Amino acid sequence: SMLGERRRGLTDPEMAAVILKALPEAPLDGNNKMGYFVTPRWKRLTEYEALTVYAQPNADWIAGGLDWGDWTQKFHGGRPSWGNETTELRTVDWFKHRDPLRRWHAPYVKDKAEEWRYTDRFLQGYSADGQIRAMNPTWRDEFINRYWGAFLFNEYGLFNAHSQGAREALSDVTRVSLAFWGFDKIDIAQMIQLERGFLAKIVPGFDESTAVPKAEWTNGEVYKSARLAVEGLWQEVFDWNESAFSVHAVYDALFGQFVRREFFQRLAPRFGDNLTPFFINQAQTYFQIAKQGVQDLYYNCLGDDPEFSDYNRTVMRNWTGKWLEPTIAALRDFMGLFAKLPAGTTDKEEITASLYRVVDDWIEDYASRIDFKADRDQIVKAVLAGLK
Amino acid sequence: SMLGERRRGLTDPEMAAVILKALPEAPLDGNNKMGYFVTPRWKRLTEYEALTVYAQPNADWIAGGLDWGDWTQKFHGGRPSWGNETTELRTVDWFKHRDPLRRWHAPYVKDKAEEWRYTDRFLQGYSADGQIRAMNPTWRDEFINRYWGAFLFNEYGLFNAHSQGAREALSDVTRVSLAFWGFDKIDIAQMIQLERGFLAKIVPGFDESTAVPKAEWTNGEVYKSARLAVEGLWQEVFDWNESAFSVHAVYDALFGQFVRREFFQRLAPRFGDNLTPFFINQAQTYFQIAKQGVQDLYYNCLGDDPEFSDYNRTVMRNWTGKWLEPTIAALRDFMGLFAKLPAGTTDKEEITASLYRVVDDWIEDYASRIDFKADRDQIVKAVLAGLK
Amino acid sequence: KLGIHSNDTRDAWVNKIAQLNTLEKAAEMLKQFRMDHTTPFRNSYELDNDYLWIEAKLEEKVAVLKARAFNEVDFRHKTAFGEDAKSVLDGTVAKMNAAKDKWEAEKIHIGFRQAYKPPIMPVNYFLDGERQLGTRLMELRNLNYYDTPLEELRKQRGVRVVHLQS
Amino acid sequence: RAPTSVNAQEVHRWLQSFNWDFKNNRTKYATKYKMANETKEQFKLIAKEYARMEAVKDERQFGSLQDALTRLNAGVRVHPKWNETMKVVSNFLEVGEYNAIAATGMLWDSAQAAEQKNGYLAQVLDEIRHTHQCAYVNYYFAKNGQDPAGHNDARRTRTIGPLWKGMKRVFSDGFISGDAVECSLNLQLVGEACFTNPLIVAVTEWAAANGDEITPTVFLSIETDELRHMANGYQTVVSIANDPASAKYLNTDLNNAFWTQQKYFTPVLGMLFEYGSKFKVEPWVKTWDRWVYEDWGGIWIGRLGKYGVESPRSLKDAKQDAYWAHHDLYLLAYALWPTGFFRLALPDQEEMEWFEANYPGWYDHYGKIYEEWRARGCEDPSSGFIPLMWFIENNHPIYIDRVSQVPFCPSLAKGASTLRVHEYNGEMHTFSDQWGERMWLAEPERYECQNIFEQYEGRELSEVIAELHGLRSDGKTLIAQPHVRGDKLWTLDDIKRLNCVFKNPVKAFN
Amino acid sequence: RAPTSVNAQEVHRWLQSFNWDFKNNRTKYATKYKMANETKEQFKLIAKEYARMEAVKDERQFGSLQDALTRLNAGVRVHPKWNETMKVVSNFLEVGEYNAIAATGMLWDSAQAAEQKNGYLAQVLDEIRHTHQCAYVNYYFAKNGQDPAGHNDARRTRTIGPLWKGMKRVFSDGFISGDAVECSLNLQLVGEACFTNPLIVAVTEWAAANGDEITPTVFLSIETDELRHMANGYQTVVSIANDPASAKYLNTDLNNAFWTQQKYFTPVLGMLFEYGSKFKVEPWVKTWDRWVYEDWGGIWIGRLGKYGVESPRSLKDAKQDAYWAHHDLYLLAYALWPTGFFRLALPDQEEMEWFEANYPGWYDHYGKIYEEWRARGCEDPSSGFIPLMWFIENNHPIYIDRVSQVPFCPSLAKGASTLRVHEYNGEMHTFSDQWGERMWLAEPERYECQNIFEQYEGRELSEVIAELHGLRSDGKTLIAQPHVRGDKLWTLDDIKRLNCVFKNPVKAFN
Ligand SMILES: [Ca+2]
Ligand SMILES: [Ca+2]
Ligand SMILES: [Fe+3]
Ligand SMILES: [Fe+3]
Ligand SMILES: [Fe+3]
Ligand SMILES: [Fe+3]
Repeated sequence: SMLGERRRGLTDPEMAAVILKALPEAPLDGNNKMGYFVTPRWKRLTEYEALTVYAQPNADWIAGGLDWGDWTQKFHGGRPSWGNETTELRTVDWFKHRDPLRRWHAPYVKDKAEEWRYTDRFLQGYSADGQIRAMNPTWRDEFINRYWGAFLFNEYGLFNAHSQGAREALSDVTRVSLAFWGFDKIDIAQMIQLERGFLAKIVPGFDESTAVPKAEWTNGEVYKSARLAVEGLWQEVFDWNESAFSVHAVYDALFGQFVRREFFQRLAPRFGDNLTPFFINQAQTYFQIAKQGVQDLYYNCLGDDPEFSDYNRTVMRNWTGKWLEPTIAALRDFMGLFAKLPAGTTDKEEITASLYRVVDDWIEDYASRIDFKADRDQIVKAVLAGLK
Repeated sequence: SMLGERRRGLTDPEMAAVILKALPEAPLDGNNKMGYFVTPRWKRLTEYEALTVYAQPNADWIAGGLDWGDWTQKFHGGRPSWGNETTELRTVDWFKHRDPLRRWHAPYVKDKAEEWRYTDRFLQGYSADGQIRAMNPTWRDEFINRYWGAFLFNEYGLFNAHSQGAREALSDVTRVSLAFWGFDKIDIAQMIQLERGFLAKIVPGFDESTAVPKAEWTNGEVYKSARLAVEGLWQEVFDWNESAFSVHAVYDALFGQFVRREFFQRLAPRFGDNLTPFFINQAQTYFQIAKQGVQDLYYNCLGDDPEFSDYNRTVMRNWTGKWLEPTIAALRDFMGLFAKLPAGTTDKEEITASLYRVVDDWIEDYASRIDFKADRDQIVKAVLAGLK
Repeated sequence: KLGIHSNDTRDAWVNKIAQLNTLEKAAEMLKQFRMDHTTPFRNSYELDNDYLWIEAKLEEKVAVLKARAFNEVDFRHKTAFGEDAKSVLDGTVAKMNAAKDKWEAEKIHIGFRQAYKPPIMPVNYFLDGERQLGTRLMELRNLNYYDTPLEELRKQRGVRVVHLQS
Repeated sequence: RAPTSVNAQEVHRWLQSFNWDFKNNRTKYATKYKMANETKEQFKLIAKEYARMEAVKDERQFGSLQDALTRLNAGVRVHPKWNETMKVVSNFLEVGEYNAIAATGMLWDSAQAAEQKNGYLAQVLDEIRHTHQCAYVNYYFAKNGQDPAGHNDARRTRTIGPLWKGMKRVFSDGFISGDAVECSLNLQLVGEACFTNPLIVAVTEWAAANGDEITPTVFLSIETDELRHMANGYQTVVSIANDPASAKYLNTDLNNAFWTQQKYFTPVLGMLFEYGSKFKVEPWVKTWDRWVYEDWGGIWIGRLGKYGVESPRSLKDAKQDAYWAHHDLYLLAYALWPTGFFRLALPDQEEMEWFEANYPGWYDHYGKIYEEWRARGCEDPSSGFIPLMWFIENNHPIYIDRVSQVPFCPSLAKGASTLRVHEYNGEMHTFSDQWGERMWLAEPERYECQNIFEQYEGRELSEVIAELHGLRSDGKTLIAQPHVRGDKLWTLDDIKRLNCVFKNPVKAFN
Repeated sequence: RAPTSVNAQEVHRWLQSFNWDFKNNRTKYATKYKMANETKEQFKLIAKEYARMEAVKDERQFGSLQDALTRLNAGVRVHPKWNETMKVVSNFLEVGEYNAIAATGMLWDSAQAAEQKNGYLAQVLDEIRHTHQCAYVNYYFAKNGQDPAGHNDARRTRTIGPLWKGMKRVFSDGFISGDAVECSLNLQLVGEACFTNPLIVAVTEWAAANGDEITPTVFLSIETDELRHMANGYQTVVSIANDPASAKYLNTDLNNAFWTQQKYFTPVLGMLFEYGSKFKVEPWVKTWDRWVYEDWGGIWIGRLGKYGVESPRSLKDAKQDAYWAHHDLYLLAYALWPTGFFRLALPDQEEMEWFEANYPGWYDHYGKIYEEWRARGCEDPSSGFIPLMWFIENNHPIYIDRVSQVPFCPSLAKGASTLRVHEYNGEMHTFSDQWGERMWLAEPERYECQNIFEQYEGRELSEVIAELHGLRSDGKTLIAQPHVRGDKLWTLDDIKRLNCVFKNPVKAFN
């Protein structure tokens, strides 16, 4: 019918009067701020903190928990649903972390959504404007399709390394940040594939199959140590903080930054590649967004924890040393890639310099935060040994 | 109060009861499709057409109007609100036009709002990832700050050429498109300034003032003939169609597409500049967007009019000739800019490669639509006569 | 004091814990605390309402003491007691795979948790063990899960049937 | 390496320098004023930021509309009279929003200062949004409402009736035809500031009172963009305050603007509110005095005093004709119901009481007449009666002002009854007031608008309606009706059977 | 050179190949099953496209809430009993949504096929969205509703009461603690397929019936995401079908999952619907048999029979107990009203008739009891009476199932009245059914959850409430109340006066 069959309490005269009659003269409590008991990180409580903090029903025996008692159902053997035992790090409160960007689901999917549509428009303007005419064929067919294409597996691996953390994180705020750091990585891997499939559409003969890139990843030399480090970070680490720390504050801050910025993004121009830099800018923004959360969590909350500051820095110093080696090895193998470039593309001085850029930013943004003694010359030379 | 003194007919029991009583047993007409009388351009009628077609209160005497009689109030002298007399072009129906992208106000600002947000993020990550480091001081401080900056006046001028058309357009469909074409142009000029503004924040001695580029535009010799072309297209043309046509299907398809793509877009990489290219990116998409509308209005609709095909083409081939010269003159003068580049930046074989690309596309997307026989060689030759 | 999140028992233990300043002493007390107060095989149910929280407090001390005592390699690979973490993991798994029945299995898993739970064993080795041990235990337990009548399962478990109501 | 960006206010700081001087860098439109080229706008906006603040507003609006409102079946649970009223209110505002686009375009063209041009430009875009928003209201009510006809084709059916002609004078031609500045006044200084802005909000009021939550959702959103337009209009006066020509012409166009806008809204608006609704909100006389006198003519205009702006000299004349203005017009509107694209309803017992209470003397005139018409069966198709006939019987001619296009009946009206008739170069002309008469004498070529009697002369009513598609889907039942009930709807034949033919009332003077 | 691009399915085409082989490429969680290497997902999504379809849904959702619904004052015009019900419904659901995040991250780790992983990945992000949506519902009712208390601090005040413990079993621990597959069956196959998907929908019905438009807006949006999860659950079964272990274990795990969930929802959901609402939608009894027996335990379950899946062997008992469960539980819920974070109400006269009509015998048992409690003054603060006392007087102890945490009073219950008590290593355990008993006897170390009596033993009532912040902002009035009126609300002191002290009922056993 026109008015329908179901009668609603807000608009049905009879029902509405019943409801309106039962109503109190005024709110039974004037405290209308959900989450009012949560300690603000900033001036006033934010919608992000309000909707997120304490959603995790941790009891007080997990630092910061408001509930009490044991879990109602545990694993066979006794492992608790969530517990202090799933990570070496200790804190006064697992709910202290705050994503400096205050991202809850709605804002997160909204920006990515925007970027998706901007990407779509970008490609349509790119193919229609025929800008593919300027890209060097060999850079397009060898370096982008094969080497940049293999890197998608690296980003995919870093994504998967987050799976255990999505299950083990000890708080809501860390779980959300962690989840968003990971989703951003699978997104980058997908953007790498999105570009290849786009090229396959505008460039005759261009094959979008991942067979070539993947063959490079699983059996080539350029990414051998890279794949080893990734496989390790993902499947040999059962501690969710070692995984997130080592990936973002060690491996990706060094190897990832170099490959994305100091290689591809830095050489695309010299080959008329204006396509790849577009997606790399996203990955770089993503890296920058994640870093802020990573720093807050590991340096601001745990690294500066009032009771475990000294303990946690020892552990992260431990982790940096444990993973710095594989990362140096990954970079070292990657040096073999420069020998493949057309002669005169770049020189040993530029390479070294970019290495110092990546290493120096890492020491300032991460190493120093935990008093990890990094020797920039030692690291760089250890890597340069890879230049064929 | 908690309930509010104001009662609403949707929720108020008493008032709703009265309302529900007055309602019919069903709709008094099954045709619930607004604009059901509009002739679709595509399979089914679109929201874009429904909300736009026929909003303009034109009477039948203005090709396509549905109203009758004369305007109620006219200009001192007798000039009609909208009359066939404001343009040389004639047609069977001024409402035939259709924006291929079907942009009404909502979608338009949505897509642009996303770009604004994206632009904000990009710029942030760009500085946080210290990518500015790689850019060349000479290019930056000279070619961008002065010559790219001065281009904002070119763009600002094309924007202003739309003013009158916003008043004289003879159909809603052509008015909305025109408003949007012009609005994107003012956007570009503002983005050009947005960069000079950004650099001024990340680079110490950089001055964001418009003093330099404005002087270059008003006095320099590189844009002299351009500035004159603009001043003419804007303030010397009173025919809204001649203006939109000559601005988008001639002057900006040549000079504009060259200066943006063939000069700044092409060379930016060779100076470690992946910043300007991000903005010239938006500008090229905007160009592609308008082009589709420009093509539909002046080619599919007017140039292919069932009763004025032959007529309009003649008139357009006329305007093309009228402005094809001042355009060329704008390009020639612009060639003199190359002689300012650091030697080796680019040879003569390249500028010619780009000059032919621009001219070739302008013949494939515009001139060959009205059958304006043009010589690609003769045209490029004339522009070329502007180098050292 | 008898509160839920703050009371005398917790306070007493907090004080006891502050008086531990040797890894060997603190570690031994954590292992002992666990044998005495955790799992359904705990020696006593006297601290049922505070053991969880108290244990975490004791763990906190053993972790801080271990990080200061051990070099980087030992922290990543040795238990707080000086055993090679991996050897313990493999040995326990070996015992698990050789278990004849689900009853031997549960003793091996629960025993493992009471003795090596972090900060005793490095979490990487410990969770890896959780993964293997738990698997076998479930494999033996979930096999023909309903074939034994409750009357008999009660006898097998060994509960003292205090009351019933049909 | 700290994350940085630039905002709209930072790019707008250099916006004024965007315009450069040269030869013919002058407006392409005739004007007696000289807008200062150093003139500033109040809001520091750049295209991309404007797009954003608007996009955000659309989200709330369209979400409420597609989700919750639709689930509450909001487009239906609205009073019939109000559903019909929104057909006019929405589509008529639509044309005003639309012509306002060309208006600000013409003003953007007029301004020489980049900032002033920029401000107008923002209105140009806003107006486009409002055109689309008003269109959406009709679109939404067509798809989900109780009566789609009219709502679904108002862009063509509106051409049948005489009320539309009057709307075009104030919301189309008055906004674009004339001295760029005179238009500004019609559009901004008078239109938006004195009538539209207050009415937009008022509409949401009357709308919510009658069960319409749709209109509020969209109009309230439109309302949020008005402050800018208020500023543009205000800056327009500033731009010309200095020019000597200002002190010699401003007040004149402003008076002509005010008279032009009030000449229509005074009757029509009050009529739409009081007669197009079931539940009332506030007597139109009161609403009128507060708006036109206190708020505008008082507060607003006063602040423009330091720029040489004086209260409309026609103000007094306006308050005199106003009181009964809208009541006089509905009589005419109902009598001519077959020419509309909406369904009308006569006042019920409660409303007549409300009317008498608020307008002493209402019943003895309007009330008794409506009862006569109803008793005679103006609502029943088989009575063969249409109120237009009662006008002929009692010899009460209906004329159309050659200027304002507003319909008036001198021998019946309780308000103004003055009527001036002239002949010139072979054409008869009818005026309803002295101000409009002057406008014609002074500017004959500006007003040559054929009225409904001249155009339909000799035609049979049902034929005019059929030629202009004043029909519903079934092709027989008329879009327009003399009642708002679901049964006994008038058909084209019920109209043809009466065989009424149009006549040019001015010829009675031949 | 024509405008081209790439969509989601074009990239997804190669998603499956993203994973590669290496020695340790295996799950980190214990499990009896082997998820097939080549499993495929139903929906071909990538991160960017996933974000876009959810962002769109958000627009409509938040648009409705912030605009139309807020103007309509929808946060207030809801029946009191329903405002209180949403405090529980939304917060409790919130935790299920939250744990499902960790739950699906554990499944993404279990999955070896990149497509199966990706399927779970989407749910991981959906559950975060859902967590924040339920959070918003409470955030909205707190800021705009008739009583924010409870809505504004459930995350800490829910820990006071016993119904919270049981929720954690099925919506927290049940989703993440156990074999990855057992968890999938709790969360997906049983959880979402049988209870949640139908429940989310039903709640919007009951919500709508009680004037609540806030919950339908949000939940209906949550509902659009369930298709992918239903798929994920279905695929979990498919990914383990061709594995020998599946035959020995699947049915055992499904049975336990079914009983676990059913044990809590059967009585609690029914209780929230019928006793937490004014206007009834449908008798819980038939709602259940349709959901559990028809739709799920027949249709959906039978479609999975091709993989060796059978009907839960405990389904018969579940049915036998279902009938009075929720009625038996409200008795306990109301008796312990001082432990909640919501306000309760005795069935009114009109409700008793409905209960009796739909449940013959309701009045002779519960009806008379509720009538005796109001006579005793349970609604009155000055009476010095709490239903709890009646239980002590008539000797009807309340026990907490050591496994499901569900409170039960075997001596007074019309439904299941079973009670099993055991001693083991110096500890007492109370069970209410044979399925929960086997679970414990077999998996003792999994269920050591301490109940409220054990934790609160020896503590005086008002002291427990105070410690756990069960007060309103005045710091003296209780959040929980025995009636939903706006006057005569009990205060901490009204409870202190009663001088009730907790004691573990199991201790009586020698
Ligand atoms: Ca090698
Ligand atoms: Ca005993
Ligand atoms: Fe407007
Ligand atoms: Fe406006
Ligand atoms: Fe969910
Ligand atoms: Fe779900």
